Amino acid sequence: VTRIEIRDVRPPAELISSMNAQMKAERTKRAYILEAEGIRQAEILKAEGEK
Amino acid sequence: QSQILKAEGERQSAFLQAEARERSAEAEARATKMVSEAIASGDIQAVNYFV
Repeated sequence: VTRIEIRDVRPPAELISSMNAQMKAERTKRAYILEAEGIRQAEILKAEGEK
Repeated sequence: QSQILKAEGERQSAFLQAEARERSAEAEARATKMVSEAIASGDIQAVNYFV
């Protein structure tokens, strides 16, 4: 009747880094976009000053 | 956006320069009339001496 479970699935140490690099990379995207927005607004303001 | 703002700046500058140009032309016209009368009255050797 078991409903056979796998209690735990361990990869070795080498594979874990490769597996969580995905989510680290997905996090860097948000930071990059936010920095881009900051740059955009700063440039607009400086242009007004120069005008 | 920066480029558009800059361009507006040069537009306003050009308008001001046009006004200044008209004023300077007025001054040149008055000068021409006065020196023309002075030369037509007396002589031309004096201008050569000054030059």
